[PDB]
Amino acid sequence: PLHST
Amino acid sequence: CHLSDMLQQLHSVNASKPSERGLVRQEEAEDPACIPIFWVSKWVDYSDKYGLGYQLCDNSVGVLFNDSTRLILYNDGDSLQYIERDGTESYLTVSSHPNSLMKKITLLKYFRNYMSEHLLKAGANITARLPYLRTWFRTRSAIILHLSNGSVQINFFQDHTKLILCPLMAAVTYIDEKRDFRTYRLSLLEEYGCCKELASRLRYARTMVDKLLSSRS
Repeated sequence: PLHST
Repeated sequence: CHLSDMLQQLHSVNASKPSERGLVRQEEAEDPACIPIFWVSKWVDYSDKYGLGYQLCDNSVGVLFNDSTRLILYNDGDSLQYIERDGTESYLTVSSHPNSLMKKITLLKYFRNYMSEHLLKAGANITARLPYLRTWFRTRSAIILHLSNGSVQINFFQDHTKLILCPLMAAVTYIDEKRDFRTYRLSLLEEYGCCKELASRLRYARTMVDKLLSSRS
């Protein structure tokens, strides 16, 4: 992924 | 720096084979006095163009730009620290900054707006100068974040589990799949053992710390 949850 | 200490601490727990020696008493390794002060609560990888934006658990934000400089915005929403590649620090505010920092401040504001409006705060339930992100990298399975206070955080992508390693406390916080947050003294994991899941993640952590040590500057 390119950012967190 | 203290990465060498972290590596030694991890060597010692891993060598103790904590999940392979009979009765595991993992809960007795928990040490609330070792709860970390800071960790990364959110992150945005825009490193193909700009850098890595992140939020710390105190709702401050920062960016590690691709030129290896950092901008930190304190949780007061105005106070700024700029850190050059060499670690030289200067102070300013969003309200009053040199025009040379215009572009970087704009980028920080976009990252900040995004992480205020979106995403879950890691460690949300949990309540010493502000650290900055010294370096980071990603593998296929995790993101590795090294803070200027010596902490190393590893977030695993597939199962959302996380480690926050502090070499000063010689401690690890494990955030599990249900978002339970438990802080362990590493030497007590030697003493009492742990589940194979945590053990495997600590072996991975050792490899990541070796990678940090082998890629300094």
